[PDB]
Amino acid sequence: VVIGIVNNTVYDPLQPELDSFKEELDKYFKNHTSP
Amino acid sequence: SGWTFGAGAALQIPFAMQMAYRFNGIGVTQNVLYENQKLIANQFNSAIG
Ligand SMILES: *[C@@H]1O[C@H](CO)[C@@H](O[C@@H]2O[C@H](CO)[C@@H](O[C@@H]3O[C@H](CO)[C@@H](O)[C@H](O)[C@@H]3O)[C@H](O)[C@H]2NC(C)=O)[C@H](O)[C@H]1NC(C)=O
Ligand SMILES: *[C@@H]1O[C@H](CO)[C@@H](O)[C@H](O)[C@H]1NC(C)=O
Repeated sequence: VVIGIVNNTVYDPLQPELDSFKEELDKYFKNHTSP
Repeated sequence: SGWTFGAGAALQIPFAMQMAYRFNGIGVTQNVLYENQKLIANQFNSAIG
């Protein structure tokens, strides 16, 4: 309904709190799943 | 420009921005205006007649 709005993405302040956690746990997956 | 030219250089700004700030001067943010810009801006047109 608003006039003059433009499409723009909104960043999440919670996003930096989760990007640094996925890398650590990825290594352990290959050490236990294959055997 | 609005209120800005009483202090010096007048700054180009669209009108719909201006009175949307005067809403911030009574206690309601822009949510009142833009969510009803079509009707709200139309009433002032009729009020002048
Ligand atoms: C997110 O951004 C997209 C742009 O990638 C917005 O969608 C597109 O908005 C433009 C606005 O001009 C639309 O263009 C118009 O399309 C009509 C119909 O073809 C045409 O007759 C006009 O001359 C004009 O070109 C475009 O159609 C539209 N695309 C789609 C797929 O809807 C979208 O509105 C933005 N969304 C938000 C939530 O910001
Ligand atoms: C992967 O598993 C082996 C099994 O003995 C272990 O020695 C090694 O420390 C593990 N890797 C890491 C990064 O802990």
